[PDB]
Order: sequence, then structure tokens, then C-alpha cells
Amino acid sequence: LNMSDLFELCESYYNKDDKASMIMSVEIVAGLVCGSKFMSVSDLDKRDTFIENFLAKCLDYELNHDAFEIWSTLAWWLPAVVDLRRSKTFFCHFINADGMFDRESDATHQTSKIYMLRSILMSMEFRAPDVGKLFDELVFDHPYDQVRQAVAKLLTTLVQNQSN
Amino acid sequence: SSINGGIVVAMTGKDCVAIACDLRLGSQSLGVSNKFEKIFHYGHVFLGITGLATDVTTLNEMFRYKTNLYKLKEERAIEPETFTQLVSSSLYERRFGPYFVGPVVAGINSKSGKPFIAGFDLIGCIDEAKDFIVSGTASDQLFGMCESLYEPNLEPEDLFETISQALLNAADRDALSGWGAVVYIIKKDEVVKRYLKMRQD
Amino acid sequence: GRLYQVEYALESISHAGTAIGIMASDGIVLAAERKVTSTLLEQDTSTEKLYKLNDKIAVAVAGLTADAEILINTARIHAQNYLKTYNEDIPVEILVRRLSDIKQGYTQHGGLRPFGVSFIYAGYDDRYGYQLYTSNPSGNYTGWKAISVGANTSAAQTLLQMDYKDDMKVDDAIELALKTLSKTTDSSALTYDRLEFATIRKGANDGEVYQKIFKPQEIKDILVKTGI
Amino acid sequence: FQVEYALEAVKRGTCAVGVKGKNCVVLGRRSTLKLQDTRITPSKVSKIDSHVVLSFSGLNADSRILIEKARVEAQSHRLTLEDPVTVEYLTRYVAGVQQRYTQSGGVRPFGVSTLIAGFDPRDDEPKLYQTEPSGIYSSWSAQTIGRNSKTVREFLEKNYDRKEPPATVEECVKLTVRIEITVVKPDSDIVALSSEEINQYVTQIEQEKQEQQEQDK
Amino acid sequence: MDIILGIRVQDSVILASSKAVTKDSDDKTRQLSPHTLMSFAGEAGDTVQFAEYIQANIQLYSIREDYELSPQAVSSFVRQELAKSIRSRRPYQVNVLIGGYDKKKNKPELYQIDYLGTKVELPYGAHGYSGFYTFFLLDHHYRPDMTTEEGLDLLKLCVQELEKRMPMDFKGVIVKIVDKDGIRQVDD
Amino acid sequence: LGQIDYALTAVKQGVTSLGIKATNGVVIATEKKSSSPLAMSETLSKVSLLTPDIGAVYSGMGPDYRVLVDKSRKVAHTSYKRIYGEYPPTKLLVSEVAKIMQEATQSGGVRPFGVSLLIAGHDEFNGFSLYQVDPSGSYFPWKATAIGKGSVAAKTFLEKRWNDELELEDAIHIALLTLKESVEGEFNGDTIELAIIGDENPDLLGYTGIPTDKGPRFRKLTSQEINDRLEAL
Amino acid sequence: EGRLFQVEYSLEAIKLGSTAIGIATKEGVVLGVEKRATSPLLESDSIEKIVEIDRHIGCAMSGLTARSMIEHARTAAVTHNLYYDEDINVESLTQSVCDLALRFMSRPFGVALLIAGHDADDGYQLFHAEPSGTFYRYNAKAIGSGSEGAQAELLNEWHSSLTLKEAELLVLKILKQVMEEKLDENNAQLSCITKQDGFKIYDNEKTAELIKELKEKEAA
Repeated sequence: LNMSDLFELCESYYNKDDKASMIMSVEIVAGLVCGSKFMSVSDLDKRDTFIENFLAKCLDYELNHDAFEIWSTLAWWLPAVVDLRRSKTFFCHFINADGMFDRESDATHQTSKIYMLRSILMSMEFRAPDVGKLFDELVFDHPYDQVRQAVAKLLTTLVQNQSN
Repeated sequence: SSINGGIVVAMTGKDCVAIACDLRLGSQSLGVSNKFEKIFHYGHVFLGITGLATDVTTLNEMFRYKTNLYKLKEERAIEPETFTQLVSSSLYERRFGPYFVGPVVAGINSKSGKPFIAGFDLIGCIDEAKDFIVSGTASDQLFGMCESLYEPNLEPEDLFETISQALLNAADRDALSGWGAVVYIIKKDEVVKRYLKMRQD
Repeated sequence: GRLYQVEYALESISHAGTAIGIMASDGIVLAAERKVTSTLLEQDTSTEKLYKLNDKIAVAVAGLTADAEILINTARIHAQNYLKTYNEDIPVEILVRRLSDIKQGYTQHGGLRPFGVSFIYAGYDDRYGYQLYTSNPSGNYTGWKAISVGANTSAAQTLLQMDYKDDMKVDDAIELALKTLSKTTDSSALTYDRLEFATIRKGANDGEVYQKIFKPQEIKDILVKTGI
Repeated sequence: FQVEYALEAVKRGTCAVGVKGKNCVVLGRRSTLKLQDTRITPSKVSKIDSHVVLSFSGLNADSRILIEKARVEAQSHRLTLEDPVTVEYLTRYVAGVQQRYTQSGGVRPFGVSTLIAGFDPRDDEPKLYQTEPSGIYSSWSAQTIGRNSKTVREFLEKNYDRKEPPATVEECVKLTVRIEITVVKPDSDIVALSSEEINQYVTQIEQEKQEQQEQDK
Repeated sequence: MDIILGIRVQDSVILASSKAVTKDSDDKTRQLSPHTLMSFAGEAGDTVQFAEYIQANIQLYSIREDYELSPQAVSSFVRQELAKSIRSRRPYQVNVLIGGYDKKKNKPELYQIDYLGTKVELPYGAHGYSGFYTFFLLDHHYRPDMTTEEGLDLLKLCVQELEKRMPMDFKGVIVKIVDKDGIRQVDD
Repeated sequence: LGQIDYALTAVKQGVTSLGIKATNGVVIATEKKSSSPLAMSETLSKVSLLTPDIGAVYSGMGPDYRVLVDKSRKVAHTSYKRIYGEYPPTKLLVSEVAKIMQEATQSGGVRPFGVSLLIAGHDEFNGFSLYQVDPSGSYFPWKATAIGKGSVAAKTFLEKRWNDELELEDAIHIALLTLKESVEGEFNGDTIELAIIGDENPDLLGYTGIPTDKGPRFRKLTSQEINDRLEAL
Repeated sequence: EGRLFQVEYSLEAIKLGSTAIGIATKEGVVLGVEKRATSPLLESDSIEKIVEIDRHIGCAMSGLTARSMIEHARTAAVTHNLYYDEDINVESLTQSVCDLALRFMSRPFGVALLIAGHDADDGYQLFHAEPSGTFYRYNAKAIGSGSEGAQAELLNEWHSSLTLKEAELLVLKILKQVMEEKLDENNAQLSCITKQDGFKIYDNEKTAELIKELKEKEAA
């Protein structure tokens, strides 16, 4: 196999209608991330590019609340089994998401991104990358209750991760 | 009763039965319908009802209800004798409140294979005869015709002619009947329904 | 607000026999598996799990027998009442909703145990054609194309999802039901004496003979032809 | 407790949204399985009569009884007073039935909430009411009952304003659900939208969002 | 007394009702279904009570099922109600004609139900003595393939004959037509 | 465990009784227990006629069976007869008895009956039949069965003995052997109660003159006949 | 020993709900209730804790609106008018409500009510009816949250020479004290019972004007 059949299978299985297909696609993504210990440098670069493209395509436009559960479970589970430093593009998408803390935006998507980032941070509290820039990006005047709750929970997680 | 008219006659032949009825429905002298059939069948048993048309329809619906429930519960079609007993019991259940009807039951028993005809009074008294049963506003003419014409052990071809002639001649002398006649010839496995051409219609 | 009695009834049904109903473009097929054996128990108990409510509607049962008999008698009485009132055959959905309402009423008033019975209805009427329904103790009824109840519900549902088409024929549905049952029973092989079969189909002539309940010899012949 | 558990059972039901406008009322399905027939499906929005419609949230089997009782009561009122039932009378009747069922022990009275919408006969004033267990019924201009509830209510509060209700019906229908829509209009008018119309509304929302992102991002 | 007449033509049902109550603008009709109308005659307000009861039941059925009843089922229901009524205290003295268009079979149908509960479903029917003065014309100038206009002309002839040859003044007639589009009223 | 299981235990503690269906009849047999020579055994009957063609035997609490026999006899006339003019088939009567027992189980303030019934019968279009009715209210058809105390060994023997070509005499012989293998005390004609559903007996009708009216098919064996049969074991 | 403590537990309605205060004067009876703060888009007109029994009798409540007592009171008043061609006495209606509670005593039924009315025998009357099937005549009475402080204020303020306007001002002041300020026109509801006008409920404009007058009086 030319290492690209997995990409095609993951792309084909990600259908926003059938939840089982999306679960299979996320399982393929998790296998790609966890399999980053037998590969070569070129294979790692190709995997990073594919992961960046897939995360940009699947988690930037709209979530139908069925993919959100799967992605939140993946964000909870993946850092606890493998190190996210093996991939240069996975954690980057979540940490550098744009419009995540925007005040005058619209809401639900921002809350989903905040919750995914908070799950990633909780899965590794003290062995986490320096993310102190969030302390400047946090907004306490968002007029949405869900965003306010998400911001408070993320602040609690950030405070806990610095108290070791 | 005796305000809508109508006559039914049943006869027993050789391994077969015949049941014929008129088709007139009216309100006293005025004629209303010439297609009001008075013969129904459930499973393989036939019932003709004379008298008040509303009671005829009500009894037909109730007996269809009971026969369908009987088939569902017992997984078997009802026989003419059991149906006769059921009709008699249902009629007697309305003592002092009777249905103004005259019922006649005909059919061939599936197991034994012998013909069976019977008649009922106002309150469900069973009258079982081996030759013929008559009912309706022209029962006297029907009795005379049957006594004069009937013979035992008739073939279906001759039985049809006999019952048709009796019914037509009895209806021609009755003012409240004779707007068309229908005859059923019933055998072990085949039933033939025929419409008759007659005067005044 | 969970209902513990309904959950207990569902769990009890999950240990009962498996019934399969498949709807085709020209007919409906119902199959059921017999599980009770004693080498001396008579197998001529009319039809153990398949029942006729009228000339147009049939039902397959999974659960306790007495509650099933009570509900079937009530459904027959309701169908006959509708026929007497309107001089027309009762639509399938009306009878299904009546039985579902009875179950819901039995799951709300105290002192009454919920009906631990699951029903698969197969009917035909001139408003929707062929109809297939499933009703549970909770009182909810759902329409389906291919449904299964009883023991191996999940495996049978997966097998049906794998090999179901929207334009199957009656014989195709029969073969699919037989193969699905043969691959889910815990008795190694499927035999005629452990199977009940029924079909509801309309021919070219508008006779609507919706009462074909297969005889044991016919079941054996169908199994031999299919290759189970 | 009995009312609290019934409310918890309500919270597990499918989301339902009711909005009222200038001269119309808009009433707002899970993922069907691959072997499920959708040709014969009981719509989540049931019309009690030609001018009053009902939308439930919670247990469906328990809601069927309430819908049947409401229809029977409406027909009885029509036969007894020659006048079709009003919205408030029907809401009060449903609330009274629920309150009566809450008492006498009440292991589970109904475990379902309802939204009753429509117009009073010979009148053109939209009426929207929300009924909950314990017999409590209230009036609303934009209400939501179901899984989210709080998020949808906050969205309605920040979007729907109690100073200029939407004059046209298209804007009332054009509501983001993050789907079944029923429109009630005076002179006893009820219209249930089709799949194509709702898909067109969804595509319009998506195109508007794309345009807004293109302008600013 | 009161004249109620009905004619079933190849694609329609025409119902004619007297407008006199012993008022001249009396409508002795109730729309049971968008494709089924019923005319009633006989005694006092018992007729209105029976018609309203039947209409309420049929409307409840239509609301529950979201599917209107066929004319045959409606006629059977009315016949059952009348048959139950006659066998109990306070019977209804109501004679009815039911005209309805079956959409499933695309065909007009007319039913005549007596106060006792007798149903016939004639091609053309009347209640009261109006049958005496009209049934000859209907026996001479009726075809199973007639159009709506021919049926209206035949009904006009029957109404003129009733006016000429009946001692009772029934103060005109009101005419309804039932067809595929529903129920309309003739304003002539 | 509930009241139904306790009633089943009470049934298991009762006297055995049996039932064997052959091609041309049904045989019911049981043992009468009376550990008191002063008491008269003839005054007590364990096999009761329900209809001229349907009989019953029981295992469990005697008074419950005595009441249930009267209830079944009344329901055989009230429900089916006096309507169709004939006795009900075995299946419908068994269904009515099961309905009575089910109503007893479900009714509040009433304990379930502590008996299990073996009902034998014959009817047209169905031939001969044998059924078992449990205290719960569920009935099951059987080819050959036993209940009571020594029911396990009796069932094993019946399984080893029953076949498809068995006749009425062979069924009687097998029932007698099964009773002999588990008789609690004294095995003679006065302690054995046996009945057969078989051919119609015109000599028990009581009158002559109606060719269609046939005699009952239920026949209860006397002590002398049972002793004569035991002499052949 | 043993005693009926369920009745006493029911009578502990200090936390039953919103405060309701009634003041009876020689010119009318004023009933004031607390309006809950709900969603802005909610139609607050659907909240009615002050109900009309008939033209000369009104009622106020502190607990949940969900009903039978109000319907029974209306039916009793209509029945008395039909049977005697006159208006039923306020005390007679209160006794009818108490008898309804008693018949439908070791268990409480219903909730507490404040019944205000007028008749030619006893002038203007205010009664407190409890779910124990009993009642008490009162010269001003407060129920609901903060009922003890409100009742102490009523004891200190009521002096039998009040007028309707002064009664309304006292009701508003006590409601503001119980609810701790910020009561313009949407946290309170006022109603009056007078011989001429019967039973009336003040509209929002009149309540706002009364609040403005109360603020002006406080400023002095």
C-alpha cells in the first residue's frame, strides 16, 4: 500500500449524515496519529499535511452536533494514549483557532472549539505546551451564556495546570 | 313489518340446495329500489331475511361480525346447524324486543355433505323441513306453489327451474314483491347466482 | 424520568424468540423461531407466534403468551367493530395505534403490570399499500422496511441492513429472512419444526389473499430450495 | 419526587420551538435508521383543529393521549356552543387535564410538555401558549422546549425583539435550528412545509453566513 | 312539507332542498366533508341536532386521521346511528340524502337513508311526497352519462312540476353541486 | 420469587397423577391418598367430568380443585353452550379455565390456585387432545405428561415409552406401570382413580330414540376393572 | 402522644411563594401581589395571582395558581344569586370555601387565600382562609415570603382611619420593603374592591403613577 489509501478511506468515510461513518473516519485519524512511531520523515510530513487539511476542512465551517461529540471524545482520548508532539499540525489547529474568543461573532461553534481545546489541555495538565497567550486572549464580556461558561471552565483548567 | 315487502324461498335437492329471493324495496305502495338483495353468505352458509329492511341490514352486519369472530377464535368455518342455533339464540335474546324479521338458513355441511335448510319465526323458533322453507309477505302463495310443484331428489338443473317458477308465480300475485329475482344454486364446491327476467320491471 | 417496569419488560422480551418482518415492493414476509422443546410437547398449538387479526392484517409476537392472547383478542374485536361501523376494513395504522394506546395506558396506571410483549404488524390497505410496524411495551409504534425483535435483535438488524434492497421481491424477502435467522440462532442449524412463516401478498387479480400461513411441509420445501 | 422526574423525562425529548409574528405563528425529528420507513410518519406538529395546532416535547405515547383529548374537547365545545374553541380555552383544558393527572398518587402524570399555537376564530391576533406538568400554563412570544432550551431561548431573546414583531411570514420561518415547520394564519389557515422548502431555507442561511464571512471574516 | 331531492350525474351530485320552514332562506344542508354533503328533512330541530352530531363526528375523524372518509363509510355510519336511534327512547325523525365524490375511485355517489335506517344508494332519490311528483321525469329523462348542465335542467323541470302539482308552497329551492373541486352552490 | 412460584412448589408437593394421549383416546390416572382407614375413599373423587367428552385431573390443593371443577362446569354451559347448542371443544374450555386461573392470579387480595390440571378431551375436527394448565394461567398441549411429587421419574419413563403408534390399551398399561412405580401407599383398585376419553358409549346416555345423539366419551373405570387390569401386570 | 402535625406543616406557608398583602379600609379593600421576574419576551399578563370571584368579591393567593377553590367560590356565588336573587356575604363565601376544603379532617387541601369583599351587612371585609378548613377575619394581612416583617409593619401602620389611596401606598411600601427595592411597575400588581366599582385590577399606568407618588412622598 502506497500510504495514501488510508487518506482516501478517511476522506470517503467522513459523511456528515451517518454518525457511524464519521466515527470510523475519526478512528482512522486516531490510528494515523497513534501510528507515528514506525514511519519515516517524509511519511510524517505527509501525515502532518493531511491532518492539517482534514482538520481545516472538518472543524472550521459548521458542526451538526453529531461530529462534535466524536471530535470531543477524540480530543479527550488521543492525548492520553500518545504524545501530541509527534504531530506538528494536530495541536496547532486547536491552539491557533481563529475567532474562538471573538466577542461580536454571532457562539455554538466558538463554544465547541473552546471545549475541544479545554479537553486537550485537561488530558495533559502539567506536561502541556506553553499556552499562556490564552491568558491575553480570554474574553469576559461575551454576551452569550454558553461562551461565558466555556471561558470560565477554560480559565479553571489553565489555573489548575499551573499549580503543580 | 310488512311495509317494505320481499319474499325468500329455499328448497333442498339432490346433494344441492337452492335459495331465491325477490329484489323489491319500497315504502308501502311506492317502489324505491329494484336492487335490494336479501340473501347473504358467511363462509359457506347462506341466510335470507325478510321483513323490515333496517333490521335485515342490522342482522346481516351482526351475523357477519359474529361469524368472523367465530372463524378467528375456532380456526374453522361455522356449519349450517351451529349457525342456525346461533341465530335462534340471538333472536331469543331480544324477547319482548324482537327484530321484525323472518330468517331462512340454507347450506351444505362441509363434513357430512348433506343439505340443510331451516326457517325462523319472530323470536327464533327453529323450523327444520326436509322439503322447503318460505318467508315473506307472499308466504301463502309460496306454500301453495311449493306444495304443488316440489319433488324430492331433484337435480340442480330441475331444482333451479322449480324454485324459479315457484318464486315468480308467487311474486306475481303479491303487490309488495316482484321487481326482479335472484336464485342461488349451491353445491358441494360450486355456487351459481342467476338473475331472472320478470314483469313490472 | 426512566420507567423501570418498561425496562424490565424490554429485558424480558430480549430473552424471547426472534421474529423478523421484511417488506417488499409487492408483499410482506413474517418469520418466527420456535424455542421451546421437550420431546413430548405438542407442536400443533395452532400458530404459536403468528396470529391473524383479520383477512388483511397479521401479527408476530415476542414475549409472554397470555398478554399476547389478550391483546390479539382485543385487536380482533376492534377490527370487527370498525368493519361493522364503516362497512370497510380497518386501516393498519389505526389498529396499531389502538394497541399502542392500550399498552401506554397499561404503563401509566398503578396496579397493572406492563405488557411484556413486542408486536410486529404486517398489513395491507388501499391508502398506503403494504405496511410494516413494530410496537413495544412503552406504547410507541414505528414503521419499518425490515425489522427484527426478540433475542438477537442487533445482529439481525445488522444482517438486514447489509443485504436489503428497496425493490426486492417476495421470494427475495423470504430468502433474506431465512438466511438472517439461520445466521443468528444459537441452535447450530435451522429446522422446519422450529420455524413459523407467513406471507401477505397481492396477485395480478385483485383478490388480496392475505392469509397464507405456511404449513410445516411448505416450510421444509422452502428451506430445501433456499439451501439452509 | 414526581413532577421533577417528569420534567427530566421532558428534557430528554426532541427540541421544539414556537414563535409568533405580526399575522402568523411558526411551530418548529431525529435521525431515521437505514431500514425505517418514513412514508408513514406521525408529524411532530399535530393540528388540533383548523385554527389551533399543537407541538409536543417528551414522551410521544403520552402526548398522543393529550392530543386526542384536546381534539375531542374541541369537537365537544363546537357541538355544545356552536363556536370553535379558542386558544386560551384549549390551553387551559390541557393544563387542567395534566394537573388532574398529577394528583392521585401520580407515578408519572404525563412526562410531556406542549406548545399550543393559533388564532381565535373571527380574529387575527396570534396566540402562543406553553403547557407543562403540574397544570402550569404560560404565554410566550418565542419559546423552546427540549434538549437545548436555554441556548435556543437565549438566541431568541437576543434576536427576537418585543418592539417590532416580524411583519412577513418568511422571516419568521427563516429561523436557524443549529426539521419541521408549520405555519398558522388567520381564517383557519394551516400550512405544513415540505422538505424542499426547508432545504431552500437552510441553503439561504448557509449562503448568508458565507457572505457575512466573506465581507468581514 | 319539505322537499329534498338528489340526482347523481356522470361526474357530479346535485342536491335540491326546500327553503320553507313552518322563513324563506333555510339551508337544510351540512358539509360533512370537503367532498361529502348531507341534506336532512322531517321533524323539528331533532334534524339539526342529528346533522350537527354527525358533522362533529366526521370532522373529528378527519382531524384524527388526516384523511377524509369515503361516502360509503359516511352513509354506513349514519345508517348505524339512525338504526340505534329507532330502538331507543327519543328517536330521531330525520330522512337524509348524502351526496359525495369518492376521490380514490373518482366517482360521484348518492345515498338515501330513511328515518328507520334504510339505505339504498339510488342513482336518483327524493324524500317525502316529492318522489310522487318527480319520479316519472327521472324515469324518462335520466341517463347514466349525463353532464352537470343536463342534470340541472332536469332538476329545474322537476322543481317546476313540484310547484305546479303540489298543494303545499315550499318557497323555492336551493341547489348544491358536489364534484372533484368540492361543494358549490348554484346561484340561479 | 412470588406467589406463582410458591403455588408451583405446593403443586410439586402434591400427589403425582399422569396423562397419556394415544391415537384413539386419552388416559388419565391418579392415586387417592387417605391415611385413615376410618375415612371412606369412595366419597372423594379426584377425576371429575367437565363435559361428556372432557375430563380433568389435578395435583395440588384439593379444595381449590373442587371449587375450580364447579366453576369450569358452569362456564362450559354459560359461555359456549346455550348459544351454539353443543359442548365446547377442548381448546376453548381449557382457555376458559386458564382465564379463571389468570383472573385469580391477577386479582388483588386473592391468592392463586395451588393446583395444576391435566385436561383430556375429544372433539370433532380436532380428534383427541391433552393439555396441562399451571397455576399462573398458561396452558400447554402434551402427548404424555405428569405432575406432582414423582413427576420427574414419571416424565422420564413416559419419554422412554411414548411413541406415535400407541393405542388406548397400551396407554392404560403404561399409565398403570407408571403409577405402580411411584405409589406412596398401597396399590390396589380402591386407591387408583383412572378415566379414559375414547369411543362413545350408547349404554350411558340413559335413553334411546334419537340416532344422532351419541353417548359420552368420558368413562371412569370401576374398582373391579382396575383390579382386573392390575392382574395383567 | 399523637397529634395532627400534617396540618401544622401545611400551615407553615411562609415560604409558599410570592408575598400577598391585603388592607381593608372604610372605602375599599386593596390587594397587592408580587410579580415574578421572567423572560422579557414572556407575556406577563398570563400571571394572575389576583382573581375575581364575582363583582363584589375578589381573591389573592401566594402559592401556585394551579384553581378548584376559585371555581367553587364562583359557582357558590352564582348559585346563591340564582337561589336568593341577591349577593352572597363575604363570610358565607369564605365558609363555603372552608367547607369545600374540609370535605375534600386530618389532611390539608388547597392553599391559603386572602378573600376580600363588600356587603351591606358588614361593609368591607377581609378574610384569611387556610388549607385547614378555617379562616380568620383580618384588618390587613400578609402571606408569602417575608410575611412576619410585613405583618409587623401592618401592626405598626394600620390605624382604622385609612383611605383607599393610603392603603395602596402602604401596600406598595410594604411590598418594596419585602422585595428590597426596585419595584417600578413589573414586580407588583394592585387591585381594589369598592362598593360602587366592584372588583377592579389596576393597569400598569396607574401602578406606575402610584409608584411615582410613593417615591415623591419618600423624597418629601
